[PDB]
Amino acid sequence: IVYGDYNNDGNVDALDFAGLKKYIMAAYVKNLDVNLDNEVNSTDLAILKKYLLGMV
Amino acid sequence: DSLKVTVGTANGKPGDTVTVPVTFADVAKMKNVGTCNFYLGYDASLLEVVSVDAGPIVKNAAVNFSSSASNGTISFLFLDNTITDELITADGVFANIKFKLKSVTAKTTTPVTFKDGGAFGDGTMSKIASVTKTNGSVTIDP
Ligand SMILES: [Ca+2]
Ligand SMILES: [Ca+2]
Repeated sequence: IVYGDYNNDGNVDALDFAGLKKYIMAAYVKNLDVNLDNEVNSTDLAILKKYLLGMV
Repeated sequence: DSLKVTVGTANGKPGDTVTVPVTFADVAKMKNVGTCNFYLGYDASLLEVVSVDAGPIVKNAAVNFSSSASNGTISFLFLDNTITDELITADGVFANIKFKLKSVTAKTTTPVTFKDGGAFGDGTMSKIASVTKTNGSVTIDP
């Protein structure tokens, strides 16, 4: 139940960013739909990008 | 055994703009780098960041490399958006940070540090479990 946590490891980091990019280049994964619009697409990737750059 | 990520150093006088490199080593040994994010701290009363630019080891930096700086933290995010074809495969400079030096009354060395957070992915985007991080600094000499 942790948004952005692609590989379910308790961290939201570059590994998740890469996993999301691969995913979109290839279904519905709830914790990857970070804007809750019932799609996982490049908008979710862009949101995760901005999050990672603003995190700390 | 581990990916080395090292912040280097620089020096100058108040008002100078200096370049601090961020270097990767043992890249091939760790199966290349496909993605990474990390966070550096600096003293914002002594340094202001002017720019952050990808180094020679990053291919297609305009697409694959991003950074942001705010109030004492610099963020970095790299991803090979081709997944297989623009990996970091060589040892060398990953990024160059340009800081403008602020005023000091006596010669001072101030740290540029790794803050907690982020991860490094190898050439298959799998976690690199051992990353040896070395903090850097800037020396301001009035
Ligand atoms: Ca994760
Ligand atoms: Ca979405």
